[PDB]
Amino acid sequence: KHPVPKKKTSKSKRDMRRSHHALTAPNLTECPQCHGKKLSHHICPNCGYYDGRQVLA
Amino acid sequence: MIMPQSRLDVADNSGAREIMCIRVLNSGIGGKGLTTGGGGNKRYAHVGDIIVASVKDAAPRGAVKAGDVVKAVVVRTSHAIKRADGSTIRFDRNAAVIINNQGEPRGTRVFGPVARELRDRRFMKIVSLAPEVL
Amino acid sequence: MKGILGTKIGMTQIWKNDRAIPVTVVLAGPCPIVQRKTAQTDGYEAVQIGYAPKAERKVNKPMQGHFAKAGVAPTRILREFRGFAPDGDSVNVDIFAEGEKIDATGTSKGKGTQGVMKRWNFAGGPASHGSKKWHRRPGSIGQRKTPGRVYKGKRMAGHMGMERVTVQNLEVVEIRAGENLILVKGAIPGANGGLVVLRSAAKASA
Amino acid sequence: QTHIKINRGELLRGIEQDHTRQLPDFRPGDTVRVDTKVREGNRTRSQAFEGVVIAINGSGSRKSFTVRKISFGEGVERVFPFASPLVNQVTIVERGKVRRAKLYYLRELRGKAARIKS
Amino acid sequence: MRHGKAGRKLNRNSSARVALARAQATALLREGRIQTTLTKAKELRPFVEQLITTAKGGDLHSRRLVAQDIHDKDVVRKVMDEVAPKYAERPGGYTRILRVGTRRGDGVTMALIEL
RNA sequence: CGAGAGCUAACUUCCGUAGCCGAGAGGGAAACAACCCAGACCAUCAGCUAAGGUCCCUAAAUGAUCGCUCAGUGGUUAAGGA
RNA sequence: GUGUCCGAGUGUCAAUGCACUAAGGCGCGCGAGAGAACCCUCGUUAAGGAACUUUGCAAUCUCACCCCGUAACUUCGGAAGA
RNA sequence: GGAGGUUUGGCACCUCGAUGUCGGCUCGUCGCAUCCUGGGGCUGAAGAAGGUCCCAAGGGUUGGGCUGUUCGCCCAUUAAAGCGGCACGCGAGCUGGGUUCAGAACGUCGUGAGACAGUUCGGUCUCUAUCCGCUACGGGCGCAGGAGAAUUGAGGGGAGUUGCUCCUAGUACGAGAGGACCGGAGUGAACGGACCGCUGGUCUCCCUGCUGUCGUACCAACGGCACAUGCAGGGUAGCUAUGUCCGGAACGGAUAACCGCUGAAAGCAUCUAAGCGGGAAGCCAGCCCCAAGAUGAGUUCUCCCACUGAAGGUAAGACUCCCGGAAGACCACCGGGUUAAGAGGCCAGGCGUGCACGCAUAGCAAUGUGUUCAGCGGACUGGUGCUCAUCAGUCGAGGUCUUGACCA
Ligand SMILES: CC[C@H]1OC(=O)/C=C/[C@H](C)[C@@H](O[C@@H]2O[C@H](C)C[C@H](N(C)C)[C@H]2O)[C@@H](C)C[C@@H](C)C(=O)/C=C/C=C/[C@@H]1CO[C@@H]1O[C@H](C)[C@@H](O)[C@@H](OC)[C@H]1OC
Ligand SMILES: [Mg+2]
Ligand SMILES: [Mg+2]
Ligand SMILES: [Mg+2]
Ligand SMILES: [Mg+2]
Ligand SMILES: [Mg+2]
Ligand SMILES: [Mg+2]
Ligand SMILES: [Mg+2]
Ligand SMILES: [Mg+2]
Ligand SMILES: [Mg+2]
Ligand SMILES: [Mg+2]
Ligand SMILES: [Mg+2]
Ligand SMILES: [Mg+2]
Ligand SMILES: [Mg+2]
Ligand SMILES: [Mg+2]
Ligand SMILES: [Mg+2]
Ligand SMILES: [Mg+2]
Ligand SMILES: [Mg+2]
Ligand SMILES: [Mg+2]
Ligand SMILES: [Mg+2]
Ligand SMILES: [Mg+2]
Ligand SMILES: [Mg+2]
Ligand SMILES: [Mg+2]
Ligand SMILES: [Mg+2]
Ligand SMILES: [Mg+2]
Ligand SMILES: [Mg+2]
Ligand SMILES: [Mg+2]
Ligand SMILES: [Mg+2]
Ligand SMILES: [Mg+2]
Ligand SMILES: [Mg+2]
Ligand SMILES: [Mg+2]
Ligand SMILES: [Mg+2]
Ligand SMILES: [Mg+2]
Ligand SMILES: [Mg+2]
Ligand SMILES: [Mg+2]
Ligand SMILES: [Mg+2]
Ligand SMILES: [Mg+2]
Ligand SMILES: [Mg+2]
Ligand SMILES: [Mg+2]
Ligand SMILES: [Mg+2]
Ligand SMILES: [Mg+2]
Ligand SMILES: [Mg+2]
Ligand SMILES: [Mg+2]
Ligand SMILES: [Mg+2]
Ligand SMILES: [Mg+2]
Ligand SMILES: [Mg+2]
Ligand SMILES: [Mg+2]
Ligand SMILES: [Mg+2]
Ligand SMILES: [Mg+2]
Ligand SMILES: [Mg+2]
Ligand SMILES: [Mg+2]
Ligand SMILES: [Mg+2]
Ligand SMILES: [Mg+2]
Ligand SMILES: [Mg+2]
Ligand SMILES: [Mg+2]
Ligand SMILES: [Mg+2]
Ligand SMILES: [Mg+2]
Ligand SMILES: [Mg+2]
Ligand SMILES: [Mg+2]
Ligand SMILES: [Mg+2]
Ligand SMILES: [Mg+2]
Ligand SMILES: [Mg+2]
Ligand SMILES: [Mg+2]
Ligand SMILES: [Mg+2]
Ligand SMILES: [Mg+2]
Ligand SMILES: [Mg+2]
Ligand SMILES: [Mg+2]
Ligand SMILES: [Mg+2]
Ligand SMILES: [Mg+2]
Ligand SMILES: [Mg+2]
Ligand SMILES: [Mg+2]
Ligand SMILES: [Mg+2]
Ligand SMILES: [Mg+2]
Ligand SMILES: [Mg+2]
Ligand SMILES: [Mg+2]
Ligand SMILES: [Mg+2]
Ligand SMILES: [Mg+2]
Ligand SMILES: [Mg+2]
Ligand SMILES: [Mg+2]
Ligand SMILES: [Mg+2]
Repeated sequence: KHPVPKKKTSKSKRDMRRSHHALTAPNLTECPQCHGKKLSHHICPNCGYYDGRQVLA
Repeated sequence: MIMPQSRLDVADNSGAREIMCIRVLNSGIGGKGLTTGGGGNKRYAHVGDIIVASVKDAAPRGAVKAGDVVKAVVVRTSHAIKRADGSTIRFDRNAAVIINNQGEPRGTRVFGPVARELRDRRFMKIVSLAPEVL
Repeated sequence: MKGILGTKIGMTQIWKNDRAIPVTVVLAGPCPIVQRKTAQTDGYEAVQIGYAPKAERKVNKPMQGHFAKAGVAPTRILREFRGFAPDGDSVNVDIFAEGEKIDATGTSKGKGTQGVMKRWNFAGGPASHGSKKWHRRPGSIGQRKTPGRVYKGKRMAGHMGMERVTVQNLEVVEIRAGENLILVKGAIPGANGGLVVLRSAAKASA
Repeated sequence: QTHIKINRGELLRGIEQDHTRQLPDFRPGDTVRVDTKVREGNRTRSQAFEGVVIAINGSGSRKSFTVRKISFGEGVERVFPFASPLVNQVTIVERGKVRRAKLYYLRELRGKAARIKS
Repeated sequence: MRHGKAGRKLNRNSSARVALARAQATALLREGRIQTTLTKAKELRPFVEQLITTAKGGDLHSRRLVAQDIHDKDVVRKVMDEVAPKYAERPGGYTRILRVGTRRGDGVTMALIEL
C-alpha cells in the first residue's frame, strides 16, 4: 500500500498543470434602468430592477 | 431452470420421491433412443430437458432405491415457460420423472400435469401416461 | 445499398398468424434527394438525403443555400447512402417489401461511465469471503516486471454508451404505406425517438 | 435524436389497436378460458383452464391476465394475453369479493379454506 | 443513471426531503415571497403549485388534503380561503423565480420565489 | 595458452603464465572494464597512418581481374541423408 | 474514559428493557449543488439453494409470553427453552 | 546425435539502508512440442470407429466430491476436457487455507534450558497515485481567409468456437451386422451486441393496510418517530436478467502440408530445374466500430465579402447566459430561448393503486353497505402562453510568395 510521488515536481511542469486555473471574468452588463452593472438573468444589485423594481433595496 | 444441487420431485411411481440433480444435458429423443452430446456446458434444464440426478429419498418397495444415478426428464418448472403465442406457464413445484436411456419412463404412471414442451421433443411415451398436458 | 432514415418510435406486441412477436416501429418519413454525389464530380458514388424539417428561421444562410440548390425544404438531418441512386424523393414504401431482411443502425443508449462488471462482463470477486474489493474492481491489471506495460487495448471502467451500433438481418414484418411507418422484427438500438437508418442486408446470405 | 413533432402515443396505439380485443370485465373471481391448442400435430383441440384470476396487466395489445388452478394436486398458473389467438373464449364463473388488486397470497395458502368470497 | 427519473435529493433522506418541501411551502404561503437558494427554489415551485391546485377544489376534502402537508392551521385557512380562490382564473403557473445572485459565506447563488 | 576439481558444463572454483581492467582517456567491435587498434602536457577550421573500413544511413573505389554460391546461404549447431 | 446520588409518563407478564414522548437539554462550529466509475452502512430480489469456500466466514432463517408435547444417556439433580 | 530451457540442481553475478513468499480468487496475453475443430499422407484404411505422421495457433477447451494444496483420484458430461511462458504472470488488486514470530499440547531428542521442513488448536496483510503505462472526457493550437454542414478511408480494432438431427440414403461399402465421404436443409449450447414489447427484479414516500406512542383543543380525519422506507401489500417510467431479437457466415484472392498439367538435364521417368493449375477454422479482402494531429492535415456543397485607421467597428457565424435533455462526474454533445410548446404548471388521456372524506342506513358494538370503476398521484402520452427562458453583452474574415496553365 501507500503510494507516494517519486521525484519532486518541477516548476515548469507544475505551471503547465495550473494552465487551466485561469478565472473566467463574469459577463457583466449595465442595467438599462440605472447606472451600474448587473449579471445577466439576475436583478440589478444597485437598483433592484428586473423590470419594475424587484428586490427591496 | 434446473441446475446442479436442485432437488426435484419425481413425477412417476417408480418408487423414489426426491432426486437431486447433478447434470443438465442437451440431447433429445433420437431414433437410436436418447441422443448424446449437444455440447457439454449448458447449465439450465428447462421443461423437456434430460437431467442426470442422484435419487435422495425413495419409497420402501421400489424399482429405484436411494442413492442411485438416474436420467430424469422434467415436467414441471417453477420458472416460467413461454409459448409461441405468448401464454406463460408456471407450476408451484418443480418436478421430474425418471427414465431409461430410450426415453421410456421407468414408472407405471406419471403423476400430475406435464408441460406441453415435452410433446415438442417427441417424448411420446411419457405424455401418454399423463392426466393433463398444461 | 438502398436505405432510408427514420426515428425509432416504440416497441410493441404483434400477431403474424398466431405467432406473437415483438416488433419495433420506425417512422421512415419521406426524404428529399438533396445532393446526388457522383464519382465523376465527387470521387465516389453516393446520395445525400434529408429527414425532419427544420423551421427556416433556424437555418444558417449556408444551409438554406445548400438545400436551395436542390429545391428542398431545410431538414435538420442529412445523410448519405453509398451506391444508392433513387429518383424524386426516398419514400420508405418503395424501398422495402414485407419480410425482406434489413440492417438497422442507430446510436446505442448512453449509460455513461460504467464499471468493468457492467462494461465488459467482468467477474467480481467475493462479496463476503474477506475482501475490500467487495465487488466491482478489475483485480490485477498486468503481469509483473517483464513487459512493465499494461496492454494497449486493456478493458477498464469507461464510457459505456452512445456507440453507433448496426444490427443485422432484422425482418420487415409489415409496411404501412400512407403513414410512413415500418415494423421490424425484434429490437433496434437507441433511446426512443433517436435517429435510425434502415438498409438492405450487408451480407445477403442464402 | 431526430426532433419530429409526433404523437408517439397515437402512432403506437394506431398499430397496437388492430391487435386488441376486449372480453368480459373482471378482475379477481374464478373463470374458465376455453382455449385452442394445435400442437397436436396438425389437428386442432380445445382445452379448459378454470381458476381464480389473480392479476390484470397491460393495455391494448400487451394486456394480459393471470389465472390460477390446482390441477391434479399440483398448483398451476398461466398468463394469457387478451389478444392471444390461442385463447378462443373466456367466461366468468363467479364474482369475488376482494380488497386488493393482486392476490399473490393465494400462492401461500393452497387450502380449501383459502377460497375466494362470494 | 437517471435516463428518465425525476426530482432531486437535496443531500438528505426521504423524510427530510419531505419536511423541507412541506415547510418552505408553509413559509411562502405564510408570506407570499421568500428568498432561498436557487436549487431549492426550483424544487419548491412544482410542489407548492400542486398544493395550491389541491386547495382550488373548495371542499373539506381539498382542505384536508392540504392539511396533511401544512400543519399550522392559520396558513391552511390562508391558502384555502384567501389564496387559491384568488388564483381562480389562473390556469396554472402560480409562482415565479428571479435570482438575486450570489451569497458570500458559501458562494451560493440565491433567488426569490413569489406568486 | 598449460594443468587440476566439474559433465573436456558454467560470466563456476583453484594454481602457472602472458597481456588488458583495476588505476586507462581516444578509434574499431550497432551497443560493450576485459577483445583488436593505440598510453590523452597545452592550443590549431593543418598532414601521414594503425586496427577497422569505402552502396545510403555514415568518413572513404556502385574499385579492378579470375572464379564460387541463386540459398537471403551471408545473417544460429550436429549425427545423418541428398 | 471518570466514583456516588436522583432519574417522570404511555404501552408492553415484569423491569432502570424496547418504542414514542413531559420537564429539561440539544441539531454534534464548513457549507451549497449534483445524482458517473469505485468504496463504506443498508433495503428488496426470478428460478436454484451452500453449487461458494480452508471453513455456511458473513447475511438470512429462529425470536417474547401461554397451552400441549419432548429422546440416547444420567452422578437421578439433569440433558430441557431437547 | 541434437534441441528447449518448463524439473531437481550447480554456480554465487545485481538485490540483506528489504526484490513478499505457497495455494486460491480477478484479469489476462504469448509459444506450439496441437486436447477439439480445419486441410492432408500412409495405414495391418472394405464401411464406421481408428492408428500415426504432415500443414495449421482463428476461436474453444465443462460443473462437482476429497485435501491449503499444486498436482492426482473419483462423480457426471464432453467437439475437447491441451502443454508450458509471462518474477513457478498478477497481495501499492483481493484473500490468508499452507508455511515462517510470540501461547499451548502430543509424540520423538536432550539430565536441563530447549529442539525437528513431524503434528495439533490460535494468531494485526499499511483511507490519499507524482511519473510512465492503460481506459474514458475536455481545454489550446495547428491544417495560408473567415465560417455551417455532408463526407473519402491512409490506417487501427472487435468478431472468428462447435454439437446434434434430417434429407440425400439405409445408396457407395459390406457375407452380415453395421453404414459413409461430398452436397442441402434445420436446431440447440456457451459467448457477444442491442433492446425492454413479453416473462419477471427493483422502483426509499405513487396508492393502500397495520401497530405503539406522541401532536394538530377533543371525536372523527390526519402528521411525526419507531431505518438512514416503522412493518407489511402492490407497483408506472427508468435501470436490469433468468427475459427478447440479432450474430459468427458466403462469395473472392494469394497461400502451408498435399495433389496434379505440360517437361528437360539422361533418345526413359519425374508436380520443377523455365513455366502453369488445384488445395485449409490459418494470410489479404469481404461484416461491424474508430479514424485526415493520415502536421502526408484530404474532398464536396454552401455562405460573407473586400471596411477603417500588427491593430479596430464588423459581415457570414460561434459563444456567454437562461430553461431543459432517454447527453453526462466536469467538461463536452443535443433541444428551446418571445416571428417561442423548451421545461415547469394547468387541462384532457394513460398507467398505478382498489372504493377516499363526509353523510345516509344496518346493527349493543366491533364492523358491513350506498353514494363510490371511487378517492389519491413520480418519472408516461398530447394540448394549452398560466411561470421561467427578460435585457443584453463578448468574440469572429480581409485571405504570403514562387513557378505553370486559361481569359481581355
Ligand atoms: C498501518 C497499519 C499497520 O501496518 C502494518 O502493521 C504493516 C506493516 C508492514 C507490512 C511491515 O513491513 C514488512 O515487513 C516484512 C518483515 C518485510 C516486508 N517486505 C518489504 C519484504 C515489509 O513490507 C512493517 C513491519 C513495516 C513498517 C512500516 C512498520 O514497522 C510499521 C508499523 C506500523 C504499521 C501500522 C501500525 O498499526 C498499528 O496497529 C494498531 C492496532 C493501531 O491501533 C495503531 O496503534 C496506535 C497502529 O499504529 C502503530
Ligand atoms: Mg493501502
Ligand atoms: Mg452406491
Ligand atoms: Mg459476484
Ligand atoms: Mg505487484
Ligand atoms: Mg524483455
Ligand atoms: Mg518497457
Ligand atoms: Mg413479491
Ligand atoms: Mg455535500
Ligand atoms: Mg389537478
Ligand atoms: Mg572431470
Ligand atoms: Mg570467475
Ligand atoms: Mg568467486
Ligand atoms: Mg580497487
Ligand atoms: Mg594499466
Ligand atoms: Mg580503451
Ligand atoms: Mg559487438
Ligand atoms: Mg560507437
Ligand atoms: Mg563499467
Ligand atoms: Mg573505464
Ligand atoms: Mg565483461
Ligand atoms: Mg586486428
Ligand atoms: Mg589518411
Ligand atoms: Mg589498412
Ligand atoms: Mg559518403
Ligand atoms: Mg555435416
Ligand atoms: Mg425510578
Ligand atoms: Mg420509566
Ligand atoms: Mg411501563
Ligand atoms: Mg432505553
Ligand atoms: Mg451540559
Ligand atoms: Mg447547531
Ligand atoms: Mg449493510
Ligand atoms: Mg433470490
Ligand atoms: Mg429447502
Ligand atoms: Mg469449489
Ligand atoms: Mg462449515
Ligand atoms: Mg479455522
Ligand atoms: Mg455466522
Ligand atoms: Mg435407561
Ligand atoms: Mg428426568
Ligand atoms: Mg422451545
Ligand atoms: Mg532502497
Ligand atoms: Mg521498498
Ligand atoms: Mg506445427
Ligand atoms: Mg482431423
Ligand atoms: Mg472410416
Ligand atoms: Mg491457446
Ligand atoms: Mg498458460
Ligand atoms: Mg523456476
Ligand atoms: Mg508466483
Ligand atoms: Mg494462514
Ligand atoms: Mg526425557
Ligand atoms: Mg486443521
Ligand atoms: Mg479503506
Ligand atoms: Mg475515507
Ligand atoms: Mg502543409
Ligand atoms: Mg481501411
Ligand atoms: Mg497512428
Ligand atoms: Mg454434409
Ligand atoms: Mg451484452
Ligand atoms: Mg415492469
Ligand atoms: Mg382519535
Ligand atoms: Mg386516520
Ligand atoms: Mg416528534
Ligand atoms: Mg424522537
Ligand atoms: Mg415497498
Ligand atoms: Mg472461401
Ligand atoms: Mg507448389
Ligand atoms: Mg486458387
Ligand atoms: Mg466459421
Ligand atoms: Mg485582425
Ligand atoms: Mg451546450
Ligand atoms: Mg443553443
Ligand atoms: Mg412575459
Ligand atoms: Mg412543451
Ligand atoms: Mg362507510
Ligand atoms: Mg412521486
Ligand atoms: Mg408533458
Ligand atoms: Mg396556438
